[PDB]
Amino acid sequence: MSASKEEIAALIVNYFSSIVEKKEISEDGADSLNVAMDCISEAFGFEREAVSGILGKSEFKGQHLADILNSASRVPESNKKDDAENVEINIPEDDAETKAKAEDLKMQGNKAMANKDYELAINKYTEAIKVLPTNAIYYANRAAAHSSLKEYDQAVKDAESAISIDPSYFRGYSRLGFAKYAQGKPEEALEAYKKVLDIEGDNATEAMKRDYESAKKKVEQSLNLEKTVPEQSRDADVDASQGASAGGLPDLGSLLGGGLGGLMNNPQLMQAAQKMMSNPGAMQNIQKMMQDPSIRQMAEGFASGGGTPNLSDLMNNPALRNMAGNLFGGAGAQSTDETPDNENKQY
Amino acid sequence: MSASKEEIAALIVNYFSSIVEKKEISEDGADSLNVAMDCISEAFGFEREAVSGILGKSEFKGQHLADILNSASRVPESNKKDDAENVEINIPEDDAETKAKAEDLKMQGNKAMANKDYELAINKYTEAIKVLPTNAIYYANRAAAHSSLKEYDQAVKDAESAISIDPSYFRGYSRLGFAKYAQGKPEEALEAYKKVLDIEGDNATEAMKRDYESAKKKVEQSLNLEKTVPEQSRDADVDASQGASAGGLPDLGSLLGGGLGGLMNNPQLMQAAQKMMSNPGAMQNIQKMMQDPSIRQMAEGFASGGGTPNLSDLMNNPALRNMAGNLFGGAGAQSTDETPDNENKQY
Repeated sequence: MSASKEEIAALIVNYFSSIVEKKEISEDGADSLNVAMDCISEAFGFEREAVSGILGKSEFKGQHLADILNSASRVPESNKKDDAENVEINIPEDDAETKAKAEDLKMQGNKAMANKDYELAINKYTEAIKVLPTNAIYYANRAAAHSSLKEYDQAVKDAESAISIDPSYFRGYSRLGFAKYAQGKPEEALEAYKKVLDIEGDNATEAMKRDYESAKKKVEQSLNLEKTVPEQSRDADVDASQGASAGGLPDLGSLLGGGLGGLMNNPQLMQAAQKMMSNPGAMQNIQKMMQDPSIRQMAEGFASGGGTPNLSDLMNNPALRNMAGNLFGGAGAQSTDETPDNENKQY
Repeated sequence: MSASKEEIAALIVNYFSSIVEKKEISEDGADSLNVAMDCISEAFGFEREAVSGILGKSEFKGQHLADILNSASRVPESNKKDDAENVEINIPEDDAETKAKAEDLKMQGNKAMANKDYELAINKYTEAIKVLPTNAIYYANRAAAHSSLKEYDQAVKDAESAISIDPSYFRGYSRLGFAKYAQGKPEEALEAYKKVLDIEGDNATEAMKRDYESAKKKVEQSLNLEKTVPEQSRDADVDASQGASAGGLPDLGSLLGGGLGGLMNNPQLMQAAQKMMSNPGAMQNIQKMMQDPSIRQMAEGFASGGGTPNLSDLMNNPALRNMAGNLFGGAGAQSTDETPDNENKQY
């Protein structure tokens, strides 16, 4: 290659522009280089200043940088405003207070609950749920209030909801088991007062133990209610020993006896890097358009209608010939025809 | 620092010496490359031939070779066997051996045809047509002989090519008529004979009346009951001056020998570069005083923003696919949307 031999002229004139800029050479010598640039400029039809856009055609496939520094101006370019620094303190700081400010709503709801206002408290604890729902204290408080007000359904729907958030909440189990025992529901009441005996243990009072036993009486009733039916699902029930039932289960053989050389019979390291995919292929590429690389090979033709002489036969006949080995050794020096040869006087 | 400016200069002057001799730039602009490279070699103090030695010492840092090869083999092989040898001194190529060939084929082919030896008549005119394809005489006459050998459609092409050179040659239309006549079209033949008498006008002789009467001997009895009366050929409406190029004639003849520089050869160049006239072509379509906003007052080609990438993007080539892709969104045609201005009176 030699590029399009047009942008080369822009590099040439600008190179001499640098020489005459300093004027290192004689003043008259710089005049020669000066009028030279002037002439090359109008020769291709450009101006010896606006050479930058002309160079934008070939990147010099061998030079690029290092050799010639008189091409690519080392400018980082483009800086307006982008720190790309983290906020840290957060933008939604405004509403972020309500995460902990729901405590005020709780304490104001307690200013209802402790002031005999049951219905008003439950309203204000649901109002505190409206901001922060996930807290067993909200539900189990409404559970305590509802079982008192004989809303045993709502007492449950708060009690097991409070357990679902916190299984250490004693009021959760105590109001669930109370409301469910009042309805007669066995499995609920037993396990609610079991977790009294489990968690509290020595804090678990004799009354709590006795009410656990009294709930177990209801469970004894549900022993004949709760029953998973077989549904007549027959498999081993029907003729399983039918045919030749010698054993449908092998010990190892047909099971997974195939262990010709386990661990050993593995790539292990996998080795899929030194195999094909190390770096060749892909090339990134992307789509830069690059004006028109439709075919884009090189300077085809330009061979021109010049009448070449008989210069093609300058090559001549190979004058080497068998000269060094024309008669050397083999072709002349031959007496080894017979080893005795001059064996005169036989026997 | 990009090596010695003298080493660079030695490559530069040789680089121009090759381009200007190859005639890849016109000699007009090559004179300003000549005086330039002379001022360069003058200034640093070397000859344009002395560069051969300097280029052996100048190995550069980046390129070295291949990206520039004027520091190595700047000449080609030109090595086949008996190419052209450039036939100099005899400058008239179009009349060299050519003129002596075509002339003896003219009158003698005419006398072969007058003997009704159309076989030999064609032989003469075929060689002569190959010599000077600019001579309508050999085409039209060969057409008369070609028609007579039952090759009427082929004879239409000869007669057509005679007209395509010289459409004022009435004897081109003569056997064009005879060809279409013997295709079974007497009335569709008469129009070309009528063109023989049209070009000749009121000076139409008995020798031309023969041609007209050939078709007329049928047509005079035809048009009485059978009327269509077509111009058929038409052709004089697309006369002008025969504004047609050659069909192509590419490579010239493929054998160009090898124009490494040559010595006064036919370039056949600059024809494609010659295309420069410029003419009035706007048309005064001024229906009103404000005929189109030619003031261009912020109107069209405004909304762009540039939105350009950098130069550094050149490192990636679009071998992924290569397409438009980045249309930059568009929607810059926002004018005819009617929402700009609109007008609602407002009272």
